Amino acid sequence: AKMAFTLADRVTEEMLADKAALVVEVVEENYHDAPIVGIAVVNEHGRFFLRPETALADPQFVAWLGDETKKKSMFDSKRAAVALKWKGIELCGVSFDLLLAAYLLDPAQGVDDVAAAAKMKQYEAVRPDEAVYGKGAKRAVPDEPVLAEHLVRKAAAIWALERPFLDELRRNEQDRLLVELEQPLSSILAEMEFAGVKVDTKRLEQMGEELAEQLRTVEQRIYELAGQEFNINSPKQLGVILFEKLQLPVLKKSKTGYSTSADVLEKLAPYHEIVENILHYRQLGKLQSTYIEGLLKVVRPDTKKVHTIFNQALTQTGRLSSTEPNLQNIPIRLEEGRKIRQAFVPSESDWLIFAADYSQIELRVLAHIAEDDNLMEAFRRDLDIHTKTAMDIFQVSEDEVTPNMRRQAKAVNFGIVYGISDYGLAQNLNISRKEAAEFIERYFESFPGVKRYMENIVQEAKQKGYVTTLLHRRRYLPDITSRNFNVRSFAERMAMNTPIQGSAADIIKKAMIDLNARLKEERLQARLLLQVHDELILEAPKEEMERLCRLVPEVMEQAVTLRVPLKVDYHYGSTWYDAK
DNA sequence: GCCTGACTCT
DNA sequence: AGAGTCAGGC
Ligand SMILES: OC[C@H]1O[C@@](CO)(O[C@H]2O[C@H](CO)[C@@H](O)[C@H](O)[C@H]2O)[C@@H](O)[C@@H]1O
Ligand SMILES: [Mg+2]
Repeated sequence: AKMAFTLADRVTEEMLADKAALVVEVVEENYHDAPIVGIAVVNEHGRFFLRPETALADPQFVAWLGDETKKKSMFDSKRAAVALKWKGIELCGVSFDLLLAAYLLDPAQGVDDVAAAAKMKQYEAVRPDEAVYGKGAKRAVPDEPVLAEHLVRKAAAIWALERPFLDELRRNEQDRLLVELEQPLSSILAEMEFAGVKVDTKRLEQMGEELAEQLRTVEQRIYELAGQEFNINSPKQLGVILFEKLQLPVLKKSKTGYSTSADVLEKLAPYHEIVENILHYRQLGKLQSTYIEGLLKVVRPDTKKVHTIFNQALTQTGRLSSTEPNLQNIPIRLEEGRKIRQAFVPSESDWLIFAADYSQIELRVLAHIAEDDNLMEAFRRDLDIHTKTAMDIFQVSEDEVTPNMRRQAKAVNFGIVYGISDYGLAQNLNISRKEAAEFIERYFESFPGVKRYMENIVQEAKQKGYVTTLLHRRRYLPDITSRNFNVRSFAERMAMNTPIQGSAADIIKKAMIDLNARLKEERLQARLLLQVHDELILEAPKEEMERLCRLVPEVMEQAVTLRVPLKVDYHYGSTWYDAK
């Protein structure tokens, strides 16, 4: 059965109505500078398919695309907006994005095409993209009649589905979350991705060469100490060398044999010199394969920029993710790895990189939502939260907090945030379950409000079926009623963690929106380049630094008002590395 | 081609 | 707790 539509060869006025479902199809997973393979419009006057070489060269269609008062309903408008930016065309007036609507209604559905969103409301008159385009090697744009019918069915689905999605969003009290947060954020992310980040490829290559030399040296030491050559990057081959040839103790096994995970290796270190060398080899090898070679693979040779894609409709807690490359996991913890950041530079001469980050946003959020008196007071005094947590758990003065005590209190703070469990904490601090339970017990004695919150949120998740964040993002937790201890326990941790991690995600998203508006009002040339969960990275003329130093922290700090202050630290420099 | 297990980040 | 990428290997 084949849906009726006009296969148009020229644009007409009735295609330019002030309300329409719009499909601007980009089949390449990475949409940066990618082809647009077809366009479909469904509105009051009918259903239309347009070839892109026709539509995009029509002045009236382009004018309609960029006219803010002509409203469009779409799926994944950021994909279209970005593909259109590369062609020098502005997309405006997108008042409804079905991908973002589906994501807000239930992030666990993993909706990634119109068909999956449609299935949520018993609408099935549209094919999954994978059925049409195929998968992997055999992936391909089909012939025009098939392609056209597909885009029109997607448009028609968007047209039919807008009202029930908005209606449910409204009952969820998530209508503003879509309209005033996620959709405006989607435009901001499109600009960030399109702007891209400049890479000093010569610097990267130099680092690659030094790395290659050190890798060879560690590699040869490894063969020396094992008394033979083998594939160090083969967990199978390595396990044989470690646990059979060298007789190292077996403390952990994988599902598939011996575990050679990094924490297993740390413990083995005192037995044989080879172990530290393997850890080092693996550190350097990760830098080499992923942050030199992999990174250089995705730099555009023409502009020396990388253009990540932020997935805004993926994570279960409302964070963004980043791909091709992932710019949210660039090394920082170890100095040799952190040097990778010297290769990320401003895109114009006499510009600098500026980075601002919230300090302890998750614990500040927890203090607000739990209304824990002790925790709120700690932030009101702007104390070192880890030292203060140690003072309370160990019942000592600040003077008596040793480094090991602070380290352990820090670890409990992590656990408390992730949904605390004696097992997870024990694993982390290399201690017994009974020991870990005493820590948690001491914690809850010092922060009774936090304990009440943990109990109350788990009950609420049971009662309601979901938990929510500050700005009404929602996560359903059906395993919270499971009679399987481990399944139920995962869900209980999720109930505890999600309002924390998710409310922190909400706050920085709102900061981003506020920041973008302030930058425009101030006519600054500064631009957002990246978000890394609790931090924003910008580039700007060196002449705007002093202004950004006052502006960016204030905007981020005032994004929401909590029972405790938000605090933002900031730095700038000639490279991302230097913005520290 | 998918999987596993290893690594990277907040 | 939440993510993404890579080499080895089936
Ligand atoms: O365009 C991003 C948007 O598309 C989806 C599918 O609807 O993901 C596709 O694009 C991502 C970016 O290239 C890929 O990582 C992903 O594999 C691909 O299916 C959504 O998940 C995402 O929000
Ligand atoms: Mg921070």
